[PDB]
Amino acid sequence: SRKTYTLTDYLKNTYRLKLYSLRWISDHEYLYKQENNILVFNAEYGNSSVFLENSTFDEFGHSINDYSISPDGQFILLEYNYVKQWRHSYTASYDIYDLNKRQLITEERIPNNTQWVTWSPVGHKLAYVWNNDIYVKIEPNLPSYRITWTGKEDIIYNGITDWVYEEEVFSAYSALWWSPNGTFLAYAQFNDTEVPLIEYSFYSDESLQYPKTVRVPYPKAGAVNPTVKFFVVNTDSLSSVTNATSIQITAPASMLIGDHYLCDVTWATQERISLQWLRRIQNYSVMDICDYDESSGRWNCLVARQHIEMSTTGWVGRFRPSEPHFTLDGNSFYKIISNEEGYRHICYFQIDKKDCTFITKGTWEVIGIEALTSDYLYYISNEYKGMPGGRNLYKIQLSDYTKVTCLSCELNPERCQYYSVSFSKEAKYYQLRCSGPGLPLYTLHSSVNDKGLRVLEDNSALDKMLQNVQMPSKKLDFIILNETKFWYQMILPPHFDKSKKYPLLLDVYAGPCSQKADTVFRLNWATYLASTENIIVASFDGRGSGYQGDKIMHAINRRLGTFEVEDQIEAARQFSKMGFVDNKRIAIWGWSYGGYVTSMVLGSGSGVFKCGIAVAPVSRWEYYDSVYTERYMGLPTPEDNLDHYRNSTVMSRAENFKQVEYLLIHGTADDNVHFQQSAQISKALVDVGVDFQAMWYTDEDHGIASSTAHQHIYTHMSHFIKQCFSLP
Amino acid sequence: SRKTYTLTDYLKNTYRLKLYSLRWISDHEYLYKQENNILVFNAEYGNSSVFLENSTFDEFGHSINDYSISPDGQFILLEYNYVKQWRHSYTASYDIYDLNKRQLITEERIPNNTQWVTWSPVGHKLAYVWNNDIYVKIEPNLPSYRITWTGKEDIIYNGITDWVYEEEVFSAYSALWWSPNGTFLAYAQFNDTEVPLIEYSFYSDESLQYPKTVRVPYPKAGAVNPTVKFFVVNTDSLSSVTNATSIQITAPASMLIGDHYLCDVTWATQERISLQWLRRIQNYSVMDICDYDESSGRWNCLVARQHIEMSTTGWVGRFRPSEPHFTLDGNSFYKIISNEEGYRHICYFQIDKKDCTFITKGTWEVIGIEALTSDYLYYISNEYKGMPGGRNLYKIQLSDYTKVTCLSCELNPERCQYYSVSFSKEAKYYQLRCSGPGLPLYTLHSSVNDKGLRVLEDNSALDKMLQNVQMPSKKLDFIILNETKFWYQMILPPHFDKSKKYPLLLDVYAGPCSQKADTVFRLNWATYLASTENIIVASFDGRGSGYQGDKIMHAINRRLGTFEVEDQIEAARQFSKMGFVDNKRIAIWGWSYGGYVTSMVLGSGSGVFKCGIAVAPVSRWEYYDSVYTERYMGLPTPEDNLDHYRNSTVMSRAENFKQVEYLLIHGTADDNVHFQQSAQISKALVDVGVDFQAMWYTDEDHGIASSTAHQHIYTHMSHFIKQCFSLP
Ligand SMILES: COCCN1Cc2nc(C)c(CN)c(-c3ccc(Cl)cc3Cl)c2C1=O
Ligand SMILES: COCCN1Cc2nc(C)c(CN)c(-c3ccc(Cl)cc3Cl)c2C1=O
Repeated sequence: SRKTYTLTDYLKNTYRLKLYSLRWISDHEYLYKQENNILVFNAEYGNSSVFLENSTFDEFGHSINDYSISPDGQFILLEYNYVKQWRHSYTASYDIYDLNKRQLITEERIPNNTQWVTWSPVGHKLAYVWNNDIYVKIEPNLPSYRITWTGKEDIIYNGITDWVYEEEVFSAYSALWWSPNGTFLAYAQFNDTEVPLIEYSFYSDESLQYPKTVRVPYPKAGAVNPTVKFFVVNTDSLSSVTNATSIQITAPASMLIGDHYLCDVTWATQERISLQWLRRIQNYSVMDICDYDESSGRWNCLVARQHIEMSTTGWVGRFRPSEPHFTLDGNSFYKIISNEEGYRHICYFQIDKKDCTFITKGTWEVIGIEALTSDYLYYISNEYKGMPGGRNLYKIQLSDYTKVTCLSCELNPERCQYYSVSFSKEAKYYQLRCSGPGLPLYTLHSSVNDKGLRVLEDNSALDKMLQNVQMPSKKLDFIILNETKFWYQMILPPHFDKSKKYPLLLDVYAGPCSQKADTVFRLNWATYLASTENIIVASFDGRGSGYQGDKIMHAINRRLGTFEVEDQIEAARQFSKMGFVDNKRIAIWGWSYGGYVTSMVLGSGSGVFKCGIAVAPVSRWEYYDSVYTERYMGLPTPEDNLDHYRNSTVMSRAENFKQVEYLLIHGTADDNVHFQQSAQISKALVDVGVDFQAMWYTDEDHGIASSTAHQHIYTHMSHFIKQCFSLP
Repeated sequence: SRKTYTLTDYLKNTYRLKLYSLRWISDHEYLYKQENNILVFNAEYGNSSVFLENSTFDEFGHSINDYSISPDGQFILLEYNYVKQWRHSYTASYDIYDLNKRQLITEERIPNNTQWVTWSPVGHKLAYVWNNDIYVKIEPNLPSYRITWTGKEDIIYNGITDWVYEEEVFSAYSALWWSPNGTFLAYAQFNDTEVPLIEYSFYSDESLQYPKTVRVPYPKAGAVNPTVKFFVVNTDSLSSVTNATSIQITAPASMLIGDHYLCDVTWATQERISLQWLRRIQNYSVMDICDYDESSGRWNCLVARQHIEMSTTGWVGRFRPSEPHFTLDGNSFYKIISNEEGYRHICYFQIDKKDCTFITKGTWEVIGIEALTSDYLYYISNEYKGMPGGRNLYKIQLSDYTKVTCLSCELNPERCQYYSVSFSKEAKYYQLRCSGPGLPLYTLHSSVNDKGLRVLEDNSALDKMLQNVQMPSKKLDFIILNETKFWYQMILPPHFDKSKKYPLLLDVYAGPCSQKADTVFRLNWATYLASTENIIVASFDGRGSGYQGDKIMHAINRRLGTFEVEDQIEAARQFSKMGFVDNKRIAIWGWSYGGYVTSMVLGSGSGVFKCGIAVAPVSRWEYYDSVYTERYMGLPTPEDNLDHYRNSTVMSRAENFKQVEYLLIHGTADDNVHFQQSAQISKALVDVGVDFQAMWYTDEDHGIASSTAHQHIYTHMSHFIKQCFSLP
């Protein structure tokens, strides 16, 4: 094949993976943008036409970042002046374009710097947040109605999340929820008045004379958390004269006695809202069912339909309590619950009755419930061949739980072992999406008899280009430590020769419920390390890893920095035994939790690792955020888990770093894992006299993703790995 | 056999230089602390007594950091609880100890957190600043009188300087000047109300959950400067029931027209103060003579008495207008002024006259005026053997200027060529302190017939130890650039063989009026590099350097980062042409201003340097302080010197760094050359894809002086240089 997958190829995207992102707009049609045209496809027949021509806005003026078409296809939202904030948040400008008239709405426009915009599920109503306040427009061209007047920057958030709720709880900036009708608008309100601020310098452009201090309400472990409230407003009865009436739904009494979180909102019907609350000690959760009382106009949460979730061995759910999927009538629902043996399976709950009925069981887990029809429930699981790192679509016959059909397994067993799915409205069709081990495959199907309709993108263009390259192969297997199987993967150098000895690089994450050993196809830094530098890149899923039951996932409860660290070390020992690993050249690196684990490993004095790299690592759990840290570590108080908070830092292992070559990297504007974390690691090493290599990235955040920084850090790390392994 | 001067020897001060720090207390006795015993000596005869036994205070309760004994031996101040701030300022607690009796005053104590304390010149009056306000104690135990009420943190400073005055104007925290008598107490007041704040994070101990933000009033070049006022209070008429009355002395008309600084305060007599003022454009300065009017109880400055200093070529003075030395009756004075040829010499000024008369002349410069008597004026200059890097003590006959006799030139011509002096009150005696080229030698002398009285410290103990180690030699010579002599020095390896070829490390500073080629003895990092790693460390003083005349010092005017940069490169070219240097291994490094020059040189594309280190470098003049930066660069405006501010940044030279190996180092708590400077450098390098090495030092300031930090950075730079020179 002559050539290899080079560093430049990775940094420059020489070999591009193609995708097929569609947007379902009904039971049978989806939108797709080919070039800069928006085409509408008919799923059954496959015909399409151009919905919006790439030239419709050539004279718009600004560069359009994104668009959003109303549910009734009458109007389209135009998103420009995009300015990113955190992982999900950002601000932008919006213009609405009438599809029937083919003209831009110019009256009662949406304000610049809008924080969030969303159409109603039906019709064409809009709800947006500006200045931390919620506004509503019944019609695109009509004046908006103000819903809240309490908005205040960095203090009161109406309709949007504060920093911690965005990152750790809702995984979104949005905090608004239209009802199926488009009648009610539910929204949460966060108050960060007593939440401490994390401050750090932002240097900006060279022209700025004085560095700017960024301040963000951020609750570190054990600090004051933000408080939350929930409201519901009737959108049909809005008046231009009187102020909107927001009905508040209060949290259960079992929640009010202390700090808690609103962790899930789900409309069950036009008049029933489901709410899940979580105590600050995340081992107790409550699901509330609230019904609208047409006569009084209020919402009542009967303590009859209250469903409780507790956990003795750990925390609730994988990262948070699971989402409930209601059947049409709203009287019952399904949700993933850890079963009697610690394995997560689908549960059937009937509103006003006790317990639930498990409809799936076994030594494997359900990853997620994807669709729910009158006859079947569709879900993704890692059941096939007992490979926790594989994923397939299955459907259960609701009138007979024993009848489970696998919908993806046999489609192409050698190329596709990791699917994800996207169903149309009412699930009449579904786009299957395979991520590996072979090249990504996108296909369309009809639900009726699960007939494959057509291929959407098979990545033939990439396949041909790679045939020209000496690509590395992937090995997915397991080792038995005690009586348990622990999975691992190895990116192996082309023309792999087990008689030879290769240097090994342990690529680490290892956080709670993580999975680094899977069947996914990836073109990344490790591909370059194996293809051009002949390095073996390995990952190992030890205790604490997810999707293999609680026995494995909860072994790390209240003890972060122990078993996951010991297991990475034991894995490298194991790999050494295999005659194809030069034990004098074993490195290790990781980003974020992987950075923390990597440092913890390097500082263990195990003698197994020559060098390692840690990027933006956590160094002391009291520095990281409350929702994430408290979930696994409890509170940093004497009565609780303060001792392990104190015995699990990277700083106390400083002396042992004199036995390795360490490279510590971190962005100065990191709002997630504060530069402080590395500032303290470096200081501990200086005080003990250990030499080490460092690199800061000015104004880069946790991702260090800007194109220049991205290219730079990977070039820097590559040089570091080559010199350590003596690879000119 | 003999060992080499190792890195560890440097880091651990294995070979300590001995000192002899005395404090003249009268015309014939001086205090000297030996083994924590404070002793009094008689200069003429050498006999001594024990003034304070190291045993006293053995039970004080706090570790005494320092002490200060009243002018008339009646009381002694105990400084404890010392906490450092900037270069000169600090905060400490104080206790007074009554010598006559044997007790500490237990009441009316100096408050904790005092910012400054000072005995009057005679007797035992005290003036101290607390919470930015001035206080006065007539008697150590009597209650203190408050002199000001306008003190406010970071805004109004009475009695103490603000950040930029401490650093760039007075080289002290104190802004208090007692009268020779002890009658008046003059003081300056600073208002920093509109001065912008520089902000940076202080991580502190590992136990601080949230990083602290440090905020300091710091005027960057062109920003708003603090304003200043001058006051004089009669300390002999303080009332317990009446707020003291401060008479203000207004600055000259020519200063009030715009921004200006108070740069010098000097009492001439019991009733005559001398104040020097300087315009923000440091091209013009005014000296005011203010006489007290006992009949009006007010101070007046006759305009006709003002003395003006203008500079056409550069700025006024070396760093600031020179200090005036008043004759006893206060009607005349001497001061160093740049002469018509460009060389600084002594000028005699009679107060109700206009110009002045030069007392010395020649192609050399007077460094400082040390003592003045009715018959003689003693000064330090670099005239001996025409070596700008030498310093000797001379005395001129006031009744005949042609009779100038050198007082140190021949004491030990082989060992001592760099002297500094310290005269007793009335110049009866003087201690000579030689700094090199041989080991430091401390001698005492009598002024009468300039007779050497006795050796005080000759460092014989240190001489013994060095006999057992291969010490490097130092060469101080010169080269010829365009018809001019420019001095340089080389720290040559032991057993230097001019036939072999050694790698050379250029040690640069090169700031305006700097001098790196001198005759002083030093045991530093360079001693280790030449002795152990056999590397020649060279230093070169080019255009812009001092003590050689204005034609050389002012060449750099309004053009920093131009000629001084070019000349470091040219010095290397020439050195590279000496048969004893390997032109493949030429490195360069510098701290602070030397960091800026090192970066500008490494980015010039000269191809002369293989690598370089820049510690806490400035990278853009608009980022440093106003007083210092505007002194050489003018203001950063379109009408002035904006273009060259923009044309002299390290950032604009990024691309060229791909030709060399760069190591950028900076402390995060640097309040002098902000981390920002170095942060903008790295961002530029990344933005253009250049690889380099970096290292930040948590909570270290400009000196990166903490024991551990100091050891770590020199260890880190030694590895970097050895690897670059292919040294084992
Ligand atoms: C495959 O590797 C995972 C990469 N990601 C994605 C992600 N998402 C979230 C919301 C979190 C929670 N802060 C983490 C996260 C988990 C732990 C720490 Cl200390 C820091 C972070 Cl940012 C990670 C993370 O790393
Ligand atoms: C042998 O080397 C000299 C070391 N020193 C001593 C010193 N003192 C002062 C008052 C200044 C002016 N801030 C500088 C100074 C001069 C220029 C810059 Cl950019 C920064 C500084 Cl702090 C230096 C300096 O470096």
